[PDB]
Amino acid sequence: VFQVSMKANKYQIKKAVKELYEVDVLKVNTLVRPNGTKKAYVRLTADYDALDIANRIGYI
Amino acid sequence: EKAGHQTSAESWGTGRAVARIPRVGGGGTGRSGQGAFGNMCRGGRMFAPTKTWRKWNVKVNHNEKRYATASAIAATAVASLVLARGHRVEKIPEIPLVVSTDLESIQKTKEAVAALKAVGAHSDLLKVLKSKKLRAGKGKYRNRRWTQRRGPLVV
Amino acid sequence: NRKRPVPKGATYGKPTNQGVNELKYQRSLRATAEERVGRRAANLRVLNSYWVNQDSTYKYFEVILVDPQHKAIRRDARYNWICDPVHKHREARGLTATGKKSRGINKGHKFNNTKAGRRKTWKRQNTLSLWRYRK
Amino acid sequence: GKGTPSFGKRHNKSHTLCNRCGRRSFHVQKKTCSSCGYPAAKTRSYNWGAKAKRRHTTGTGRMRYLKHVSRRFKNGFQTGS
Amino acid sequence: AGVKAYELRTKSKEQLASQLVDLKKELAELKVQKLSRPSLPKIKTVRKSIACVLTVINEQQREAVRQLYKGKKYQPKDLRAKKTRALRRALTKFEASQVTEKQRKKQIAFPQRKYAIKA
Amino acid sequence: AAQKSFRIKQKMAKAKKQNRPLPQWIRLRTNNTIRYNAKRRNWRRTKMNI
RNA sequence: AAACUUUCAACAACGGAUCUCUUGGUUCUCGCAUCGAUGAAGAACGCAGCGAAAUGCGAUACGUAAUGUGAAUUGCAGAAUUCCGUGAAUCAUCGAAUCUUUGAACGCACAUUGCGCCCCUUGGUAUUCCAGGGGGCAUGCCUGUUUGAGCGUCAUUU
RNA sequence: UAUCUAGCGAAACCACAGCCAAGGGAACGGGCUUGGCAGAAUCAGCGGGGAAAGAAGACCCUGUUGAGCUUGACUCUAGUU
RNA sequence: UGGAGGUCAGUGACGAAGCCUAGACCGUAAGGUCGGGUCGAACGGCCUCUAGUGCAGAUCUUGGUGGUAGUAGCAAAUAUUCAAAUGAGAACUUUGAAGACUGAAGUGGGGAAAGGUUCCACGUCAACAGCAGUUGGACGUGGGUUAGUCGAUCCUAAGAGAUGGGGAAGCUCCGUUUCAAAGGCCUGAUUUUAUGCAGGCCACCAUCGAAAGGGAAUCCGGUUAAGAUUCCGGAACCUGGA
RNA sequence: CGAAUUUGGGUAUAGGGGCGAAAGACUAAUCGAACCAUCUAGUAGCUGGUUCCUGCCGAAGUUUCCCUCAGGAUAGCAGAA
RNA sequence: AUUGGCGAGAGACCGAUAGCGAACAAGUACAGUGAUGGAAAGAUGAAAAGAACUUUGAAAAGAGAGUGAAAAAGUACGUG
RNA sequence: UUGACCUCAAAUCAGGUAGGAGUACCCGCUGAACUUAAGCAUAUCAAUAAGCGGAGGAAAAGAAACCAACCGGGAUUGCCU
Repeated sequence: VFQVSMKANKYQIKKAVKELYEVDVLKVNTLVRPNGTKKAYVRLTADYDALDIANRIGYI
Repeated sequence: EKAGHQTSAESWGTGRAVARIPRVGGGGTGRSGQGAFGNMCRGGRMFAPTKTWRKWNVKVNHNEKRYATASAIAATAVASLVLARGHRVEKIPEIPLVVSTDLESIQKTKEAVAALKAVGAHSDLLKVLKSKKLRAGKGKYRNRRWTQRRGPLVV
Repeated sequence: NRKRPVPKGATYGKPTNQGVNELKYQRSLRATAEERVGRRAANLRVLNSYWVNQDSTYKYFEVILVDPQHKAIRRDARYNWICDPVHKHREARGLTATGKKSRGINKGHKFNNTKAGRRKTWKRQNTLSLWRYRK
Repeated sequence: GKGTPSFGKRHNKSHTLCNRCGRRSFHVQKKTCSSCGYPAAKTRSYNWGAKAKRRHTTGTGRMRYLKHVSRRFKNGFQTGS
Repeated sequence: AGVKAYELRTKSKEQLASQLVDLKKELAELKVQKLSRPSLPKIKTVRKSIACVLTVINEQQREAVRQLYKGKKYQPKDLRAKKTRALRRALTKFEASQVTEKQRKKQIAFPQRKYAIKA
Repeated sequence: AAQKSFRIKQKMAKAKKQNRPLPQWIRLRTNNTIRYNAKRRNWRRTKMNI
């Protein structure tokens, strides 16, 4: 789950997650939150573990 | 010129149990429905607003001006008039008080004070110095904060 | 003529102002011709204009204009005076020959109302001049 | 009833936000802002509306560029370091 | 206090780009920490350092373009002067000082003289 | 309405984030007379009418 | 006789008059001339470690650079020998930049964060499709360039 | 429902007020004059009075104040001929 | 009475100005002077100057406050009751038990316009819920809205509206195909040479305008405190690409 | 109460204008001419109010003219110098 | 010439119902569909030294105590 | 079989320019009525307010198709008159 630039689309979110975290993402679903910010749910492939990558980023 | 008139107030007329003064229209403010435009009204224009084309300077005949100046000079030589005006000249030998042109050529404030002391105007100096007081009203915040007496006029 | 561009007939005005038909525009057909030309070619400056033809419906004029930004005019001081900002839309402000004629800008006793400007003269002679020592 | 029962029927905005000024003054069907005159080139202004001119004028906003013009003039419109 | 522009200006394109990239990585990690930690004022100087790097890079690029256009007329509008619209439309010094040859002859022949009167 | 436009939704977000009480430390700042949020809004009390 | 009601005083009560104050007005005077297609004024949305406003600013976002000063900022908390110094600061100055979506507002639209078209690069075993990065495409008018049109018209044709 | 209680709690009105008879008086008094009289604090009703309240009478007149409408009013005017 | 010029070398933090006082004196009065309380930084006498200079009224203005008055009242929509819990406190909160009501053009389950976070979780009396409140659509802090398939987006309707042109001093008005020289897809060109070229068809005659009209395509089961035809599992479909 | 029906949304018509199966009806609680700002502090022979004390003097409701009759000018009455 | 803009100096002006509407997060809050309309709101103290602690109360708070020149200055704050 | 001229076009051709803001003052256009006339229509208000176009630090005007009638002055603009 990510806070995303409001001007970003699913293509850019996919590409940026791939280039930042060296993971392969399966699907991207975005919404605009009632506070006016973009929220992205990026589901990765079965090869990668979201908890693994979250612990790599730093938040447990 | 637009103070008290930056309003679109209209009279409500008779039949609404209120005075016929113009009232602010609209709603949801508290300013709405309130009297306007009048000298009796809060926020209304003052009665006969002050204008800048009031006569400020006053013309006096040249001859009357010179008459008054001559009378004032001649009063400077009357010993009693100076006392009545309150100028602490009780220790001066005689008036009119005439001094030498060395005073014209004097240079420093300390030596001018010494000249005044040697001649007899220092009591007038002390009167001026000790009469300094705060003004007695709203003149303090109009760049007129203090008032003091007038000392000697060195001509 | 310049027909008054308001029916509804509802002027609530006086019979002196009631007239509609025989009213005359105070600027010349030449003046409106060069104003329209200047609005079309707003990047140029109306230097002058002259009459070429007329029929019942139309009057025809030719307008001379100068480009203030062409270097052939910006140099060559014979005509660079018009490249200064004070000459923006002389046709609109009435500073051309027809404009001055319509404004009445002429010397003499016949133009006492309009020499330095009609409204300027009116303001000057309707001002109340008060000196510090009232005269 | 022309009062309360008729007030119950107002749910169709005749004005929406205007692009030029965010004032809820853009008439939807006329496609014109009742405040600034958008989409006309000239912002709407009248000499009987002095208060309105006060509300909509230079210095009521950030003056993102015009605020520094006096400083640049006072410095002579210099260039360099 | 972050990086310093005078020591950034000697760095080259590759070094500045790498510095910007690692500064961005540090800022991202710092946003992650700020999520879990109440006060993180180090993010302030990290953002400042990113701004310093970006302005040094931009100044280098603009100087390169200025050198590329040096001498030849028709410089890019963002590069040429800005003074005001009217100051740009006004006649140049040369154009304003232009006079016709008739006036040139007149000025040469009859200039305003320097005279005094005493007795 | 549910089927909003992005302009209306952005105005919604702006109003929502504005609608919060004054921070507690601005009150403690020196030469500070602001004691509470005067521009506070409730959805029942005053409508934004956009 | 009490209660109750009136009058007065003392003390205590919403009230905010009066007095004193005043970084505000309002008039007068002097000096100066500087907005914008190199995108103005205005608008919207955002940016602070902890904040939403005529605070400031623009994704380089309570700001960057340059310069001056010379040790702060401060409500709390903090990267840091930042302190005999290319150096603190919500400092001043300000000439380098950045300057989101707009707006005269300019690809076409715009109650849509809607639709194109053209170059170059990258990715998808692709000049055509899709995607990403960058740069563009308004109108009137002027001067010039190139390509044209019209038996409007000039020098060769049984 | 009213009514009594717990809680909560306005408004219209208000010169000062609040018992009558007659007199006179701006010719229909709560006050004034002469009489009748006259005892705290009050509750529920009530609609005689307060010439009760609601509104600078909308009828009428006046004003050298309007406006809507009409026409062989006065003076013009768009159109049309 | 507010300001101003002179003067009293005037009064004053050892208490100025204000304010309170059925205390005193003076003056016919306007008013002046003083005693006692309150307090906290300026103020007054005299000779003159000046004016935004004195209030009981103006259905005066703006604020504040009364009697009325603990009064009118809080009476429409059948209706509540017992116990327990929580709590300082329960007619009103929660949970059981009973009695009822809406009675499927509902007091049910969804939506449109509108609202804008009221949704959902966590904490108690300041206000609010015309009684109360431990409850709340209130307060504080947070969380929440996931789409190739549902809408918008596309189309045109009534209509709106640029351009070409013509009016108008002009802001602008008309006009929408009109008295206009009004543009776009395939192989040859696709590298000693470009998108230049006898390469072809030609002639919509801007654009905007519907979350109810027309229209490419998704269903079931499960999942959340709060989202789901959107997430997960399974199973499909449509459009565009050698 | 199956239609000259009822109604949502879109759209057109704007103030001496619109719209009206016609009531001067309706045109945002506004209609025999909407609302907003300005001209405008519109004019008012008309109503209301018009702020300290003491001292001295002290009236008129009549004449003439006036589209004059709720007003004014004029003479008279009064004050002051 | 100059009720705008920028800079500066003044006043027998006003002194928080005054002076600009606005001395304050004022063209702000709120009222209207809209054009538009448009307030109220300054003062503790030299310094928060903004009342530790004890007691009653469920709590607000009270009573003591405390700081202060004054708490007849307690944020609902200059005399009130 | 070719080369020009004239006029009129096209281009995301090369380079420019115009629009908008502000408007106290300035240059024009357009233009009322309230008001005064004790009514009112010419007049007045006023060649004003509102509306529209266009500049600058000032603008405009400006070196006589002037004023004069004198023994003649001598661009323009302002002040006193």
